Amino acid sequence: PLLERLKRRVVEGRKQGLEADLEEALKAGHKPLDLINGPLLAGMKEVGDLFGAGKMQLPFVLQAAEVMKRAVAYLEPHMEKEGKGTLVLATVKGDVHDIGKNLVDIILSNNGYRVVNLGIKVPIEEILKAVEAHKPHAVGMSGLLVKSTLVMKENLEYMRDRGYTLPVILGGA
Amino acid sequence: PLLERLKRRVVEGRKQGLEADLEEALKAGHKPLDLINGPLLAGMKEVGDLFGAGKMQLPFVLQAAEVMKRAVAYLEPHMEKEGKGTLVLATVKGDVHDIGKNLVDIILSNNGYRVVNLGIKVPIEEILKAVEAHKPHAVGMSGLLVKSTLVMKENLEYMRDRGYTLPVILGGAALTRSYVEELRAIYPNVYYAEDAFEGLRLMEELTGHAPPELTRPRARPVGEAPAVPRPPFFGVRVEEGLDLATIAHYVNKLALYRGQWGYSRKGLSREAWQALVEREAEPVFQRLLKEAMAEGWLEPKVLYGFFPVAREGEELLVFSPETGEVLERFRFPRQKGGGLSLVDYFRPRFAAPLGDEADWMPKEAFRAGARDVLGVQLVTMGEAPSRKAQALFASGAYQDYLFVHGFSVEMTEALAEYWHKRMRQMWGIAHQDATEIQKLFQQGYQGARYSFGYPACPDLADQAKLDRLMGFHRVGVRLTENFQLEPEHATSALVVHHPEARYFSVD
Amino acid sequence: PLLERLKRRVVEGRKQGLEADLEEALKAGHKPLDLINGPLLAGMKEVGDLFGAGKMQLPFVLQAAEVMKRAVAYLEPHMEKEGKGTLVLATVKGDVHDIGKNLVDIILSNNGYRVVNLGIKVPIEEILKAVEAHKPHAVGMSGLLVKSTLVMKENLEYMRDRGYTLPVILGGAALTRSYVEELRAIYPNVYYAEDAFEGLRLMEELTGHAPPELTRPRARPVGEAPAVPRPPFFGVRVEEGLDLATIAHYVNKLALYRGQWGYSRKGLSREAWQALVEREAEPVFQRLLKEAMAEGWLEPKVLYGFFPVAREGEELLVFSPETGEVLERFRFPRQKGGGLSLVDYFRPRFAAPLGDEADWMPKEAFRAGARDVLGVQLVTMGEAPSRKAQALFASGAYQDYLFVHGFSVEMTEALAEYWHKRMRQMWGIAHQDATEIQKLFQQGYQGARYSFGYPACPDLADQAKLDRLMGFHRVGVRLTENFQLEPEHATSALVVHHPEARYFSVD
Amino acid sequence: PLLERLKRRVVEGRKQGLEADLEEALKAGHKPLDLINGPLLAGMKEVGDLFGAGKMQLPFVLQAAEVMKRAVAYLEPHMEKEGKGTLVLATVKGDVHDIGKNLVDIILSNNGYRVVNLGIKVPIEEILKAVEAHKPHAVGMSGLLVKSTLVMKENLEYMRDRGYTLPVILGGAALTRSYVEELRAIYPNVYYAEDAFEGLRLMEELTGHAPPELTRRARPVGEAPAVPRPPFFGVRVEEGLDLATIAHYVNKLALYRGQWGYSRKGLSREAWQALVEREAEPVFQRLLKEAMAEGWLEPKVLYGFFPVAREGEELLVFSPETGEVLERFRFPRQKGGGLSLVDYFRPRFAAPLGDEADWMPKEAFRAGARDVLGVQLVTMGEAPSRKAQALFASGAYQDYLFVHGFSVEMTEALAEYWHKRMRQMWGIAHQDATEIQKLFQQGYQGARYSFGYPACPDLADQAKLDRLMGFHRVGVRLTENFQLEPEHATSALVVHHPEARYFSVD
Ligand code: B12
Ligand code: B12
Ligand code: B12
Repeated sequence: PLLERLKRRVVEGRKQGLEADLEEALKAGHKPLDLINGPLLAGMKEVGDLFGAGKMQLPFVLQAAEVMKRAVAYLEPHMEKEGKGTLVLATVKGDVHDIGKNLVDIILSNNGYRVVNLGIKVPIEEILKAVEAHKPHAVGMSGLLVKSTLVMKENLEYMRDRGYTLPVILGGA
Repeated sequence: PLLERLKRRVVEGRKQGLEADLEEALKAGHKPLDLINGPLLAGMKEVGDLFGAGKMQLPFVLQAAEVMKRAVAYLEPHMEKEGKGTLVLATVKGDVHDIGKNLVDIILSNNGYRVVNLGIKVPIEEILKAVEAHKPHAVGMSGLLVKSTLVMKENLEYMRDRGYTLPVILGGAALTRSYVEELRAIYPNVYYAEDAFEGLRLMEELTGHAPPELTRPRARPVGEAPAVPRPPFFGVRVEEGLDLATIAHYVNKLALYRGQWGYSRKGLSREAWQALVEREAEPVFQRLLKEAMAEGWLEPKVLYGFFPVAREGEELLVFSPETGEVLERFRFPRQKGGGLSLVDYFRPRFAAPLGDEADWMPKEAFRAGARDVLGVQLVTMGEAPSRKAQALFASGAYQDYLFVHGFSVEMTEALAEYWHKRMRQMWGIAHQDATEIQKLFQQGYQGARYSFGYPACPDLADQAKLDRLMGFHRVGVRLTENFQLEPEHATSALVVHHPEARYFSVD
Repeated sequence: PLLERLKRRVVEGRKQGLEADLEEALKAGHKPLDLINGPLLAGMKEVGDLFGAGKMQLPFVLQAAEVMKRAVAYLEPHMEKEGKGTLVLATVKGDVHDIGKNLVDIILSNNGYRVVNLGIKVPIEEILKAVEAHKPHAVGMSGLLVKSTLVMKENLEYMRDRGYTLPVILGGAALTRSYVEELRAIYPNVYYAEDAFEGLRLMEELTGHAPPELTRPRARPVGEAPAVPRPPFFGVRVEEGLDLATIAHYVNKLALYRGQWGYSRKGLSREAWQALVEREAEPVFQRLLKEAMAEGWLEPKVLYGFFPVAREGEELLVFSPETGEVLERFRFPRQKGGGLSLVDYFRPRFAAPLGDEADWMPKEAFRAGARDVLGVQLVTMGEAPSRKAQALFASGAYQDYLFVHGFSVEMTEALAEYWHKRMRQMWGIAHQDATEIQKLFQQGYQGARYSFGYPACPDLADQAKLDRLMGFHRVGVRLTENFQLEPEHATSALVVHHPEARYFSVD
Repeated sequence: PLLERLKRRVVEGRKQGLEADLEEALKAGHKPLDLINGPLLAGMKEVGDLFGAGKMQLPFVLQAAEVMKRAVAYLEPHMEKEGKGTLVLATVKGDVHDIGKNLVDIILSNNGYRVVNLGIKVPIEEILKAVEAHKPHAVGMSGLLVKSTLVMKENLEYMRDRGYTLPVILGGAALTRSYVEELRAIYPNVYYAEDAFEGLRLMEELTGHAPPELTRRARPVGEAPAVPRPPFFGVRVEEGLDLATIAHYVNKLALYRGQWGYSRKGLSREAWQALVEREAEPVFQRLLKEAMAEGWLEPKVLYGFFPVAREGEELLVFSPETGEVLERFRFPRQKGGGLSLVDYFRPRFAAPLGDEADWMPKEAFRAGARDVLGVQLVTMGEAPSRKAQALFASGAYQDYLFVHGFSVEMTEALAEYWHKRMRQMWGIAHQDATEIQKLFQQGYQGARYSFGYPACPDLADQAKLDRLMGFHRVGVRLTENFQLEPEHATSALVVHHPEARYFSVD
């Protein structure tokens, strides 16, 4: 069917002829939010399984995310929308390095979570203002250097002192 | 490397960025004929393997040939010319049909053989003058109709009488394998070719690039009809000024996509076929209608009418509406052991009238004994599509050459079908027509149309009798000496009202 | 393990190190019969599956059988035996041809059936004595020519008259499937075998090791010739002392590699075939030439000549050069509905001479009315290659048996071809010969040679008329009761000068 | 084709009909070097992949190398010749052990590298003379014992002091990965090799044919029942030993799995039993028939008993004749005052348990000796070492493997057999095992402690044992790293105490 074909276009990373197949499938009788959480997300889920096992390489994972991002862009006019949960994601104060943080943003966003990317050199005052506004499931913090981890610690001390109990996912080189 | 990329460009059919990649390969130190007989020809051989196995469809084969033809055109200034061998290729005397011949030309030329295309209506005098000049490995001859095969025979008799022993590759719609084997009597070195790729294999074997393989009643008895239906008039009138959009609704989309364009339906689902039609087949059909309407390269005409007729034994007489005298007589063939004939759908001469037909049957004809009414139509799409197609083939758009041909042909058939509907309405026998367009192709209507040449009425020289009645000049149609219609995109038919009339084979 | 290694040795055909691996397996505690009916026969059955599917070629099948035969020879002193079933196998009375029969023997024996090979020229008296002694599951009979099938019929009539009901597997070159089905009239339990592997499957079903399946308008008229060419002499002379190197240039390498040795070409490229020839086919051909020259197991002889002839109606008369009296007449068959015959290539009796042939035609013959010249050749390679092959088969070199047979056969054909060239030169009709050796096999020369038995002149009893003219003893050749040439590697031909003469089929 | 057939002959290990197939390929057109660098080396690399994945066992790997070695020998007359690179390979100064080094030689040589095998007891002066001559890609050094690793360190100190920087691949039984990483201090370009195939991968990376990867706790011991009395005091020879009787004590798993590399695990018990019957057992049966008839095992034993005592942490050994203390052994104790070997010995001047004063040597007992220690040295002579070097030289690499491991496990079997015999003599064989299989589980009274093992690990105490026993008397010699020469020889201290079993200080 066309359901298996939309899953295929994610896993292979085939953009050219996608907008034709999306326009066709609504007519087959599935809604915009339907196809997103169905074959496409399994295709993405499948690409996650493949990369986990070392059978797909990282340039094709991001080629899959390009297809998913382009699918959601085509289906956004039809929708008047509310993902699986939110991550407020920032690089720490005194750090300019944004490849790891932005890689998280790509994977989470194209797996149906909401990512509020706050950029670089973000102090904890700004991060917790975002947590109040959005009310996410977790906070993310990216560093580079070991002095960036020391800022992350001061930020956890700040967060407990204010009385946040929300999960803090830390990552960094 | 870039060697594998030039092979890839042929097999995928990618023209955009070709002339960059050719220019890069020459500076990298590769000679013109090096690339030509190297990766490019390897690409065109792979496409032949794929088409042989049914993994590439014919529109992409001709898309590959476009790339190869465009490569050779770019490398011709650098080269100072001389292929693998030569075919002198012609359509026979009294024949105008050039799609098969030109399909051979495309495949052989882009597989590195030389093709000397001599055109249409080519006599054997002209063909053998070319054989003297070029000294080819083989001579090729394309027909259409069975009278074109009888010319091919006379040509082999001519060629043996002159003392040619060179291989003669024959191909054609009407030409069969069985018949070419019986022609080995006259000229032993004669080979049949079912398609262009059979023609390529023959040319491979004949030039030594292959191992020799190819080279070595109890039925329903006649019923009286309900009534003699009354025509709008008697005699024959012209009709131009027909909407191409109305005719396009009668196109047999499978006969066009599978039959003519070679888009394979077999091997995949009906949702998989439906998706191919939406993506590939339908938008090409939609583009060529917009074009043919705006550019004016289909010119639909119709010549049509009705006549007082009768059966007298095995002959169908045709009476003049004005004089009542017998104009033509058709002796149609009957099936084995009594069996069915077309004359069996017509009332006998001086038959006691079924209804009130003496009220309206032409006075003179009815006194002469005419008791039934026969419909006749010629349709045509003009010389224009033939011209448009020769333009594309000449410029080297071989894909579009294919598409535009088949479109024109199936649009011509669609007009015969549309006008049949219209011939029923006029006659007043369109009470029982199909609700869908799809069920008109299975004869979902009263009576039927019998074109001359088909088994029921197969003598093509009866088309001269039909022109004497109708006047084919009146829509720019001409008969050749092999009784083909000129232009090629035209089809005559006898329109029968009798409800029991359906198609049958004498052979 | 070593069990898988003994299976491997059969399928790959590795005899070097076999007797070590057999000795190791028995001391490991494996009995002789355990090995025979086990790891080995599994190997030989896999090779049968592979050959059935076209993944192993016939020179490696017989290389497998060499290993199996050598294994059983090593294990026979230890054993005191007893196969799966017995075939009594013979070549028929009045036939000397033993490659097919011996190929059956090799395949069946190395697949665990017992074969009682009775040799050549075996009458049914002798065959049925063997059936009484051994009490086999089936009788086998091999022929060559169509007169050998007529003996097989008389043998089935003999066998039913005696009251044998045992299955009779018939095979042969001339024997067809259609004919063996008509023989089920006489003897219902008769089966055709296209190859040895069909013979194995029959023997499987008949011994219960298999699911029963097998067991249940146009012509060209011939014109007068340009002139009557003059022969070097009239009558027949011998020629010995022919270079085998010169003859080897006329060998049809495909007919040898594909046709005889069973090296498959099809399904691979022409560069892939060319590489196989270089590695496998060509060095074997090169070895057997060096051998046949040094060891002297081809003895090329030729008996050849020319005669004053005429057509008188449908009979080709042959006049004596010395007396002028009619020696033989040949009534040759004509194609259906008065088509072509061989007599049509010969001038009529008392025909007014084309040129100045009365200057040189034998005085007596020409007064008697002879007006044309017929050439005749017999070639032979002697009893020697038949002897050499029987040696190899007996010693168990089944691969070399295959190679040496086909070599001898295709070298015999090459001599007929070489000598035809030489027969043209002598006659003075070699102006128009081929530039390549490859185009002599396409009849690239004036006239043609018609061997008796082929469709044009198929009566094999006319070979006795040819021996009365030529004297076949003069190159050690004899006719049997079924009109076969002894030795088997010999071929007669009628050599025609007329330029319009090419090959045709009455059937 | 014949190209795929020459590859097949390597991977299956089929030498019979090889020289026919080589002669056919070259007269067909192929060049010797072309065949060397192609189908043959492709074969040997596939066998390396298989062994890497655990699908081909070590006796067939060396059967593949036999074919490759025999191919190159046949094509050497045709060639007028330069491997992929060179390893200069030696066993260290004061070491005679050459099975590991020669196993490296076989694998590397038959994978198209050049190996300059310098033999045994090779000093660094000699090794670096070879490095100057040949200019190799790497230097290899094989040891056995931990004293051989200490020489390897001094060699790296020598090599850096001279200013060599080229890679040093170290391997050895006693050598560990952890130690070679600490040696990168002295000589940074030093790599450990667990097996020959690790040695091949290093040589691949170092010659550029691979991506840089590798290259970047008590119980109390109580008093004994009694002091058992020995047949005599002092040390005697025994040479009249049946090889058939010793063969009953061979640890067939240690031989088949441990030495020959026939893997058991991942198959059934009936599948292993069938492999033993077909492959392992008839080789064991062949080499016994050979070793008996050809005489290439010469079993000797030096054995005896001594008056001893504990004096604190020292085990004194008294003279049977003079009573004076000849040797003292300070054995190590487990962490935080756990077990020592001295704890199996009665204290000096201990009040006798039974009537040992009746028979203990008068002088020794007055000097205070109160317990009896047994001692044995076994050996199979220089003969098996010679037989193995013959096979390796001839190129029978499979038989080289088999004959080595046989000799080694037959040497251990003799230590075990003679232990049984040492119990009987002593009169402590009431409680022996009914099967031979349960003697490997220590199914007997007391235990034997070989020097070098954790309990008693100072190998320089083997010189104290030679001063007592006289190793020359069975043709055995100590080297400067305290190795027994010949290599197929093993000393043990034979303890009577029933509570004595094996323990680790580390
Ligand atoms: C569509 C079609 C038409 C079109 C004609 C368009 C055209 N001429 O291409 C239309 C609808 C207009 C039509 C009309 C008629 N038709 Co019409 N037509 C067909 C149809 C259904 C398919 C034609 C087609 O497109 N073939 C594909 C082309 C490309 O194939 P091809 O030309 O044979 O070429 C291939 C091979 O033969 C080979 N080849 C050809 N020549 C050569 C030469 C060489 C050297 C080599 C190597 C290879 C080679 O190469 C090609 C493949 O690569 C056929 C059925 C059939 N063919 O079996 C009937 C058929 C040809 N028509 C027939 C007839 C009866 C008629 C009419 C006489 C109707 C009437 N007026 O009474 C007319 C004739 C046309 C005319 N102009 O006079 C008959 C002929 C009967 C006979 N001879 O006795 C056929 C055979 C139908 C039948 N089943 O009996 N028709
Ligand atoms: C090469 C050949 C020759 C060789 C003969 C040597 C030989 N026989 O091996 C040569 C070049 C010398 C030659 C000469 C002639 N030829 Co010639 N020749 C051929 C050819 C091309 C191939 C024969 C061949 O060797 N096949 C391979 C062998 C192994 O096949 P086989 O014998 O049939 O056996 C197979 C099966 O039948 C089966 N089988 C056979 N017997 C049995 C029995 C049992 C129980 C079982 C289970 C299976 C079995 O096993 C084999 C496969 O595994 C054939 C064409 C053909 N066969 O279609 C003509 C053919 C046999 N030739 C023929 C003739 C005319 C001639 C001559 C008479 C020419 C002349 N003198 O005028 C002579 C005959 C020779 C003679 N001594 O009299 C004719 C016979 C026609 C007829 N009888 O009327 C044939 C059929 C050609 C034709 N198409 O008409 N020929
Ligand atoms: C067999 C053996 C014996 C033999 C030793 C002599 C021999 N092999 O001929 C016998 C049965 C005689 C015995 C006795 C002894 N042994 Co012991 N024995 C072993 C045993 C059980 C197995 C070793 C083996 O089979 N090696 C076979 C060869 C092929 O392996 P290898 O030398 O390791 O080589 C491999 C790799 O290291 C690599 N490699 C080696 N060198 C190099 C170099 C390079 C450049 C490369 C790339 C690779 C490389 O290649 C090989 C694989 O391909 C070990 C246990 C162990 N290893 O865990 C103890 C062991 C060697 N024994 C040891 C000792 C104590 C002794 C004795 C001193 C006992 C005594 N007398 O008191 C004697 C000494 C023998 C003598 N001649 O001096 C100790 C050493 C302790 C120490 N150094 O402090 C060990 C480690 C036992 C232990 N677990 O503690 N034993």
